[PDB]
Amino acid sequence: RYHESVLEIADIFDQADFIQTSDAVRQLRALMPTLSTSQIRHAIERIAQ
Amino acid sequence: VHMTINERAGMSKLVADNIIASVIKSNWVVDILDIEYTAEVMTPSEGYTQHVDAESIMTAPKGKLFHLQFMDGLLRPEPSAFDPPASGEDMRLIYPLQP
Amino acid sequence: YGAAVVNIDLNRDFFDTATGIDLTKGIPLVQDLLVPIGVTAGAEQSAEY
Amino acid sequence: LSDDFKQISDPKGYLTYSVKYEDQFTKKDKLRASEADDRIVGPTVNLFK
Amino acid sequence: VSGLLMVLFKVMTDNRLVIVGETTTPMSNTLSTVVNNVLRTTYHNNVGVN
Repeated sequence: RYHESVLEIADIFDQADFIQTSDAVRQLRALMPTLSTSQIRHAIERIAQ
Repeated sequence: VHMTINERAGMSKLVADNIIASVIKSNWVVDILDIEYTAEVMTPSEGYTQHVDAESIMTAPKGKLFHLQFMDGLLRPEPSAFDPPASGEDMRLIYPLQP
Repeated sequence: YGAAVVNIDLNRDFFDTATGIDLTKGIPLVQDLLVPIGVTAGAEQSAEY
Repeated sequence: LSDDFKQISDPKGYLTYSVKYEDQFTKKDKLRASEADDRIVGPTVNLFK
Repeated sequence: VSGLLMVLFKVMTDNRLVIVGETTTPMSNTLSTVVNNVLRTTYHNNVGVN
């Protein structure tokens, strides 16, 4: 009977200075395949490229 | 039968063809959730540039992006009153699951 | 007059191939970021999106 | 101080499966799946064809 | 009998010490879930049979 859902940190924190992002990026990481550390290094090296 | 296929992998070519024939001969509705695709929306006057066998849809690799095309037949003018009647029937198989 | 459809796409002129981004299929697609290691990536991977 | 260890990379077992097929039902043709799932599952489905 | 002996000898003298070989790490989305539940990040290219 639970409803799983994302909750922005901003909706529970009044200190706006320490809240840089939102639900969007987690929603983005949901698309992302589980990443090996080697694959992460490959992403970083490629973006750098 | 509204058959849903979550994982095409492992499926025999025989069972795939048989399910397709079941869709035709027995009016099965086969949702296949495992395809990722990128629709292009064609105008009626540019036709369907790309043709696709059911066989390719059934044996597409799991990670590859398919590229389906779809008509918007809204801009298709009425037939002339004296165009000969069409005894045959235009058919269709593939459809989107979501808008 | 006679415009069959007016879609809103990512501006390909902005998101150039300088940024590694094809947009021709209607979505951004980058060639070598999230990739299997030890094997060639393959064509038209959905991960590219 | 000692050459204690030979250093193989992808080690062979002391045992293996070995298979006799009945040619009358065997299809000579190699089994194939999606390229990745064949890179793993593949040698196996050929042995227990 | 002697065959068994040599088998044992070749076992007693198996001083092999495995070093990680060629090892592919597939993007997960390409694998059917039945393989994903089995796969643990990265297999050796010489998969073997099971």
